[PDB]
Amino acid sequence: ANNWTDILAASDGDEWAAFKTIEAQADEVRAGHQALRRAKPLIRLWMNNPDGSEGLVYVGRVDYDDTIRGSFPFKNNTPSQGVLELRDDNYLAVWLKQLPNNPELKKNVVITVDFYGGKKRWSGLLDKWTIKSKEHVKYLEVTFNDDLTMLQYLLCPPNPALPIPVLQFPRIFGIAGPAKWAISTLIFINLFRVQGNLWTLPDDPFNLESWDDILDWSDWQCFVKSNSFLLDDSSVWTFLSSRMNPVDSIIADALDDAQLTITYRRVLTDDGETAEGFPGAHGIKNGALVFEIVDNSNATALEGTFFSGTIVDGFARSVLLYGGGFVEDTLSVVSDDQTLQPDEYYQSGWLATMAKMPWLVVRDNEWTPIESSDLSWGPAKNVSVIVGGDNPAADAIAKLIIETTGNLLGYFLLGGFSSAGTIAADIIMPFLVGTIAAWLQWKNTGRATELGWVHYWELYQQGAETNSWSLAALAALRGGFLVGRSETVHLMALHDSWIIPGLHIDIGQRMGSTVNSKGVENIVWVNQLEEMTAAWDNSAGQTMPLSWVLKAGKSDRAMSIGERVARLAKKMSEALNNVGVHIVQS
Amino acid sequence: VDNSNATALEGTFFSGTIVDGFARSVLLYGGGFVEDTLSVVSDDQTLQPDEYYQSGWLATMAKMPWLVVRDNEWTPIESSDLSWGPAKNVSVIVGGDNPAADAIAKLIIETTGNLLGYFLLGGFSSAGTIAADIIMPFLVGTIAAWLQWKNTGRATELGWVHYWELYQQGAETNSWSLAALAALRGGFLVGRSETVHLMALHDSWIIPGLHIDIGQRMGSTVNSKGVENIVWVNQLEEMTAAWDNSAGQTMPLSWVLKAGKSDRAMSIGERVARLAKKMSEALNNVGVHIVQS
Amino acid sequence: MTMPNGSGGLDPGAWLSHWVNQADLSSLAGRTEDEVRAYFENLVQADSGWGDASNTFFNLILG
Repeated sequence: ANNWTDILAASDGDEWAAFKTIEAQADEVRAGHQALRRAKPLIRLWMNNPDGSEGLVYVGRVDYDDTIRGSFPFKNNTPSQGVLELRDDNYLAVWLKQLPNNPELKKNVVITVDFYGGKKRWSGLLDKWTIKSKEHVKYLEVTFNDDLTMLQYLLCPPNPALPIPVLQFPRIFGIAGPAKWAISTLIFINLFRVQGNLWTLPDDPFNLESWDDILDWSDWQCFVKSNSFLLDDSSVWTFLSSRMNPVDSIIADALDDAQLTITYRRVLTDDGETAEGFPGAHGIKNGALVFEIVDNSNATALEGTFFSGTIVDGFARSVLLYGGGFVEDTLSVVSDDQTLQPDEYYQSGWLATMAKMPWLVVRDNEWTPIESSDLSWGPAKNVSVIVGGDNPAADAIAKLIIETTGNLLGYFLLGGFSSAGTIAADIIMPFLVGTIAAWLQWKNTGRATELGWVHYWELYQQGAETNSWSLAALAALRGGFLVGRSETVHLMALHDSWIIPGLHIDIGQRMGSTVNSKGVENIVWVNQLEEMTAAWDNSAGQTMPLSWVLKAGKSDRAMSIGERVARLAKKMSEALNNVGVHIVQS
Repeated sequence: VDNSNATALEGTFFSGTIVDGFARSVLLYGGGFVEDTLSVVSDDQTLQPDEYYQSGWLATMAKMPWLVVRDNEWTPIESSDLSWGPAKNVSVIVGGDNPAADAIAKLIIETTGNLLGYFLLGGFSSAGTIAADIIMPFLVGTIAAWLQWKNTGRATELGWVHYWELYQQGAETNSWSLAALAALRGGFLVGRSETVHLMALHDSWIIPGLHIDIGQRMGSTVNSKGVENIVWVNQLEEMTAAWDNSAGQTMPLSWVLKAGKSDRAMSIGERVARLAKKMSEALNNVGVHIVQS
Repeated sequence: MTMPNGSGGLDPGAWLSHWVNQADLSSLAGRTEDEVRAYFENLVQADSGWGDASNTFFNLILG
């Protein structure tokens, strides 16, 4: 804390000298920021232990200058593919090529790309490699899948705590609780099951006093860290249901509705990194993956967050207000905003964006450090949603057999079939399957008010789990209304802007952006960051330095046709699996 | 026809080197026959086919693959894409409902008979009577409804870090109970190690269809450092004969081979088309297996 | 798929509402054949139409 008087005294009463001192300090801080922004990435390949033990084993390092090209995207709750092109004379390229036919090696490889000294990390398993010939010149194009693909291969059986081919009761597994706790708990229960179900599950997995200290978790390749059921600060709850559904498909709707983010970190204990906050966090091996559900948007918080703003008065704080039945949520602006700044904003060397106080607004004008590719807005579509089908609470097959045959036998013993005088008691239940309270229709009053006289009427929505709406009516309706809403998406390319992706702003964290277009110069579009790709090309023909491209917000409308088809195909395949497993045998 | 001859008693060639030729291996099935590994024949004494001693013969016999397509500085072919990917999922789950336990005929007749017997004994008059399976409709889809298999060979290949499991739906949705082993092997057909090689035979001496036919095993090499000696042995999967007589661009009749298949290196359009085909067939099957209300 | 209210977002009258886990995950290992069988046998014994039929058969028809 060098005061102005102290600086002036050090400069011997010369105001110009003192201000030059201050300017030099500011210049050195700016230079440090620029060096951090322009630092080269650290690409390292690791392998499984050939003897079959735990802990990833260091294979080698690829130099950024020795790459041909690279592309690594970070996406919000979505798996992404990283691409790295090498010359075939490169030693790691040779190692990868010899890997398939090397009998002394395990076939799985992990890439870790570190930006800003490991603060930002892209880690993923090898997907494949290809030997490609450009004009008789051969190069190895290596494709990795980011570490969020493990949630596709993790699936939740109806009873994750019992053997699967023996008895899986009930028909579907349903867990309800605070959103972050329930998502993390589902993931942890499936991790426990797939690691072997060796020990007994306590009531709350994340109540660390319930787990014995003698237990060894070092063989686990994946961990989940979360707070306990009582200590979880998630304002909203969630109901997750599964019948052998993949975990990511189970949790996608809840993550979207609560605006939560899945963060994965591969703890390289060879680099000195440690982990804490989950069972067995002290004995984890090198390269073990850790998952954490975070609230980077802070939209559901009590104090709210920034949903809009203008370039002349900054952001505007709004809080969610829920209407009748909590299906509908609107925004009420905080007229007298008195939220305190985070304590992190008063710490030297801090650069991140706190969820409660977003700060990053990226302005586009005649002199702009970024380029804005496209900003697209689209209104909401359907005022009402219908979700349903059959209601098992009324016409389950067990009821249809037992209760109806008992009622028929009672009617028969009273003599109803001998003469019609007797009054029956529900002997026609099998005739009304799928008709009694089989649907839920909700009209979004806020959406209708926003849309007006001419609007699309209704949409039928089938959930990820086909027979869970009766368990959670409200969750089903909110998941249905997740589909046809107002959508804004903005594409930015940060060429030499002072913004440092990962450091200044992270995935899932709200930021504002402007577009230099007449009529919306003042407006700031506030979206939670959804994608950021770091790409480079070292080719002689076209040479692109390592550059970041951001995509803030998401929109099904402006999504490309190929991506739309792929997403639809994935959802259709998952729904087909769910229906096929819900088929009743003849 | 069996052109790969992989399941034969004498085995076939699954690998090789440009300095030692091909290596003979035979399939060895583990416990339950779900998993098959390769065991090399150290003393290979398989006799040559009689067709190899006949004048004018050019074809490849299944038991004795011979054709290795070599790529080097003076290669007669043009290699385009040699891609390898490792196996993905260690374990597979295939199941749903097991009709042998909760078929609708059972749920109606047997449960009605058991309930009638319990009623006549007086179970509903007083809880003293011991029942005999009057709760079967309550446990539909829960008794022995799944088959889970962990591929130990795949786990050994992959190592400490691997994808865990995958649910697989068969072509016929109600047949795993009829053939558990076949269903498990069909499920394990999906996420396996894949190698695919693309070659263009411009003026090479190789005669597609005559020297090598579709489905027959051939070896190929790529002139890339670290893998010159290796010979990737795959059964031929595609060969296209194409020509263009246009004055602007003119190409004579040329053949392009694709040996081995891979879902990973397939184009996105072809992947979407195949997935749409499988989804349409499965939707037809589910719709036809629907039970009327 | 989020419930803005607490546990009140669930439906107590649903078919499988008794089997939705909130924080009692130690009960998952207790869903074996015997316990589920006992629970459902208790429900079937408590079934009302069959009990009324039993009353009619054993008291009215059989004296």
